Amino acid sequence: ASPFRLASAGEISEVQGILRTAGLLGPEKRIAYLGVLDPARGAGSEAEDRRFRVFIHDVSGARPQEVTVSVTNGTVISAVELDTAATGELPVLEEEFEVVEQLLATDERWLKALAARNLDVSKVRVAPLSAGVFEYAEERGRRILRGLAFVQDFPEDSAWAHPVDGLVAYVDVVSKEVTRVIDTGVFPVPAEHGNYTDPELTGPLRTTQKPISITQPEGPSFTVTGGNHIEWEKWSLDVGFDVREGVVLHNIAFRDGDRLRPIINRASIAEMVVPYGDPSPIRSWQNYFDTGEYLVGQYANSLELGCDCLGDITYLSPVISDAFGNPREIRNGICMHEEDWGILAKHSDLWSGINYTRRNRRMVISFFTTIGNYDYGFYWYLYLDGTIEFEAKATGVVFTSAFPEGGSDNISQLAPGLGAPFHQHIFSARLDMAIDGFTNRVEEEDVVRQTMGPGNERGNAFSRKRTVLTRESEAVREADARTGRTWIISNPESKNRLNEPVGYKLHAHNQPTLLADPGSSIARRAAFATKDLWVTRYADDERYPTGDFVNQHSGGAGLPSYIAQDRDIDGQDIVVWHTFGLTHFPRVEDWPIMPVDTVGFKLRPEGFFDRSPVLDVPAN
Amino acid sequence: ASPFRLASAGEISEVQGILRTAGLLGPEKRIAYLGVLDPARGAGSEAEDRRFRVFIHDVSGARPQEVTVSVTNGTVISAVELDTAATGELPVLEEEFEVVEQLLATDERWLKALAARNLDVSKVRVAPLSAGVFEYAEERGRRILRGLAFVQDFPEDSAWAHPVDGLVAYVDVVSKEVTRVIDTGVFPVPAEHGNYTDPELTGPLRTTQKPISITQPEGPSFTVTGGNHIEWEKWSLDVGFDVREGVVLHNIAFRDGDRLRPIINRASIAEMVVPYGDPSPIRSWQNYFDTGEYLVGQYANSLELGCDCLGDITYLSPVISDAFGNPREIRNGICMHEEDWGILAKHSDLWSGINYTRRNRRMVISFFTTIGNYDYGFYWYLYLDGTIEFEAKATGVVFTSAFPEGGSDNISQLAPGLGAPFHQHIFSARLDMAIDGFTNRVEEEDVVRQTMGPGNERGNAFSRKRTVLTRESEAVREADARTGRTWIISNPESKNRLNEPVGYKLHAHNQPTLLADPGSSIARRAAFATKDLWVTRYADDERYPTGDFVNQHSGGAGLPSYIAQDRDIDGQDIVVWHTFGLTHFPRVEDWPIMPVDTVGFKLRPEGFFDRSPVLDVPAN
Ligand SMILES: O=CCc1ccccc1
Ligand SMILES: O=CCc1ccccc1
Ligand SMILES: [Cu+2]
Ligand SMILES: [Cu+2]
Ligand code: NA
Ligand code: NA
Ligand code: NA
Ligand code: NA
Repeated sequence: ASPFRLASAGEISEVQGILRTAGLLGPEKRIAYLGVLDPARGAGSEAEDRRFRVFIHDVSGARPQEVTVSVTNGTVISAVELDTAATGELPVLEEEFEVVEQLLATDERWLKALAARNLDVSKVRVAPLSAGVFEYAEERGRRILRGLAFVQDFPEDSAWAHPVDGLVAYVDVVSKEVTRVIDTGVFPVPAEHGNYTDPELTGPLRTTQKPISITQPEGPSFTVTGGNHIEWEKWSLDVGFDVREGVVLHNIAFRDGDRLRPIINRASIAEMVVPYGDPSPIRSWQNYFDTGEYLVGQYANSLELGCDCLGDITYLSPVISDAFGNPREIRNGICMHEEDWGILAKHSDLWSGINYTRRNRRMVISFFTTIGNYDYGFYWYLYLDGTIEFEAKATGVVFTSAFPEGGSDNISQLAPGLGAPFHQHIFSARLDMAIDGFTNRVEEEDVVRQTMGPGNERGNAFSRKRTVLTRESEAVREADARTGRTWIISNPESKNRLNEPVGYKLHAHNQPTLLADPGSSIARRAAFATKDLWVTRYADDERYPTGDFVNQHSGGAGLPSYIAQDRDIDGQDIVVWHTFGLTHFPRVEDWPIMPVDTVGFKLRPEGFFDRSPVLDVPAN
Repeated sequence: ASPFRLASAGEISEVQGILRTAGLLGPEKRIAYLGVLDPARGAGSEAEDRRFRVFIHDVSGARPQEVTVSVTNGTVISAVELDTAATGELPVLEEEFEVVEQLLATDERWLKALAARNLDVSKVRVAPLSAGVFEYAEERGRRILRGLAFVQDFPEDSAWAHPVDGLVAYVDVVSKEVTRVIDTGVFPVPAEHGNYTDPELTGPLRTTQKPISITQPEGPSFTVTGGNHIEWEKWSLDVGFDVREGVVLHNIAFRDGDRLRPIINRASIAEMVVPYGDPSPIRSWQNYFDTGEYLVGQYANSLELGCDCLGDITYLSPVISDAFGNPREIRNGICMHEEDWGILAKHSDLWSGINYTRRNRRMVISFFTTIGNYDYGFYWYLYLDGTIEFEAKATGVVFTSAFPEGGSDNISQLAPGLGAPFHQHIFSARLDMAIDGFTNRVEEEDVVRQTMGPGNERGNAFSRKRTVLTRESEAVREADARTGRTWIISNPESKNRLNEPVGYKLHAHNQPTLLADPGSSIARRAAFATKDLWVTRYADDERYPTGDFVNQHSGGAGLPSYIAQDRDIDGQDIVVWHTFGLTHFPRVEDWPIMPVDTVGFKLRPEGFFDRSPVLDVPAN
């Protein structure tokens, strides 16, 4: 009955039938994106209308369309033809992954380049990489992918160990033409393999690890109702899944006494980008938006009990659409479980004689996605004490190149002749805030140092200052770790028992933001990534920091265009967009498969409660 | 047989007898510190000599002494009388905790102040606080404690809820004189209780938490030999315990093939300080060095199975000396266990078809200490992939004051009339480095942004730069989160298979350092805390960043004096001192007992291995 329930197979089948009957899903059509729309502001009418948004690609060259469908009423609500030179191309299709390699295999320029390197075309894999927007006028309005080649010595070989440097091709995947083949010179193909399951490389496996058994003999402490509604240790929320964003959290609230208090209306990772810092023309165009260009939700892994998720695991299996509108289940795509988290609070008092210890725990909601060489785990954590935390876990295989004789300022050496270009992994979290309701504001909090002198005669005092962000034009903020800068989201109309506004404090990791020159293509297309914090006024259609159609969009879409409206954000319905990321100079230890590295953020209550919210936790 | 073994009860008894027979431990003497000395550089002689360092206090006013004893030979090696006006007072004794309250209870000025507030002297607890060095000439060379008062309504009451503001006293604990009583005015004593086990405050305890069972049916994967030598998943180390520093890690090494490779010779938390930022004369002198002034090891908790440490736990019970030289066991003072740590590495490859997942784990070595209102957990973690991490967990009860009518810029309000002054918790980690041996150097690594132009025509390139620190005078460094600054400890004479020097990278949390004015007393006494990173040349007697005798030392001891020697540190036996800390503006949620907050640092291999060191981890 909940409007936030997961999409069902029956809903997707109905969408398929509605589109087909309306003449919008002929043989030349492909669904590039399909997702349920959230209820509009003011769902207190019980008049449920399950609407779906669809992007429809046409493989024959016709204009793509954006379509909204009501499954509740069985109708097409709107259908708009898209001018992609203007508003951007549609996301990459899974079925285009193979097309780049296949088109290149019959191109005489490509075959000539492989012949000079004595490479068998049957052994050459081509990565299907998004194109961006650069100097090539013929690409405007065309659906382009760029290809970089890797050799597989045999079908089970890791091709990433054998990059073919000095060679790149550009392909129009609709007209099926190779537009350019660029060969800047022959590099030796690195010869060592990177097969991390080969006994010759691993050596004998360890026999020293003894098992760790994690069980819950009375079952878990959380309940799941309505398919995706979670209740756990005073938390309440709905777990959504979208093919673009992946796991989405709705209606995060905390039961404080007899009151259900909202905190976050919607939380998601709304974009991520991996810009490369190698100036070689073979790779200097390389920036992929895994979320906006490739759709991370459609590549979610099926997670194995005991290997991927350990303990008493509750799975969700979300349903998505394939390219033809058929429902497809991602079996065991989302893991949910609680974890012990050490000491929560402890004190032994010298005067009262009372010894007190309590243990902490967290609820974990996670999925894992794989897009080419990279694999990411997305983890949301809820803690007993009101803390909310996000963590991204990056692993997989680093993207490789040749390592030039004589070295490089922009590439790390991993093995003889094998390089890994410098790059970043930058995420955008979109937090549609609802601290005790929708009237919220953001304050920037800095530590204040004080000079020794009158009123501070011993020079020990220090303080803090809070600056309210009142309009969108002043709500683009940078980190300052040295001044301990944080941001507080508060509700000026909801006070705690001390008559102070209730709030939550955002703690960033203060990692570097986008390093590219501000005049670069990527700085214009990923403008969100140049600043740590943005605050906008809520609007239905302002969903992604990069805009709706990221692929081959010329720039400036999304957050820079939204904030130009300069709307009032002082005690209003607001959205916080937090940029955070890893800067990766690859190390030898990252090869041939990378141990996990992590980045994230957290939010902690700041006078939201009238005292510690975990006084009623029992003594185990 | 190992020279790094824990002190035994028999060793401490022998020290007691040696001191007694030498005439150094009469009835007026108290042992303020006793600890084993590490072997000198060049222990490859097998000529073991277990030596102990002792600080001896005299309650009758005689000069204290520093004494070194050889238990192996049964002799006093050296005994030096200390001039405490020059070199500092000895650490606070546990038996002095009671003396401040007892002396004040018979002082007419103190009783007059309590009478005006209608407080029963029998209900008034006095915190025994270290004095520092300020404007009071009569304190030089005298052993002073300062007292702040708190009311206990009944024996099991939390006195921290009832601070008596506006009142402070100074006491000479040797002459047993109250030197000053300062009363700046009457503040209401906050009336609400803070009893976190009272059902009226907790409400009904939760019944919703279901058990989490963590067991190891085949036992743990680590072995303990010789009492304190650990071997775990290619790691090797010795777990030490010192009454001042607490848990100390010796001889951290990693078994890489058939080679045992050193990484860290000695790791410890060598000082910690809590400076307060309230300019009221009642508290503006308040800065306690829990390690250097109070000795955190002697207040280690006995840790309970299932509550403090959960899983298959191996305990160590270190032995320390009491004030009379009797051995005292801290039963179950150190917990050791391994923990599952999620995904280690994962990839599903689109071209090879191979799906690969491995799980991570960490070895945990921890203890918990309690000094007055504060409780801290110290955690050392070793990971499968070569990462070493330290984490401090801060909990307990915040130090309180009145909350002034009309507010404060330096105090948070926690309850009606109840304040908590702003403060920091700042730690110093001393890392006696031994990356593949003792010839090490430190490089500072910054991200380098590049301008769009020739050789970077698309404005995407970025790089890194490394600066070698060659002499101690240039080895005092600050964090720079915006440039991604890290520090690499490498061995220039030990190369990996790519002919690059092996190394480890230190990742800081980049939290603010000491906020006090640089002309303040605390800035001079805690100079280490003003900078994020110091590198010194190893020397036997350079043990603590604050010097040997921190209590009432006038300033400049420790690191500022060491680095003035300007020694060569480029490929030498070096020590890294890392400052890290929390800046605490207390929140309502911290009251009446604070949920854990954390801070720390980690070190990750940086070309130390020839490839990922966890290829031989099996598939669970
Ligand atoms: O992560 C998206 C870029 C990509 C896609 C497919 C193969 C390699 C790299
Ligand atoms: O943490 C050392 C300062 C202290 C000691 C005893 C009681 C309260 C505070
Ligand atoms: Cu990376
Ligand atoms: Cu604190
Ligand atoms: Na355009
Ligand atoms: Na909002
Ligand atoms: Na002095
Ligand atoms: Na060293």
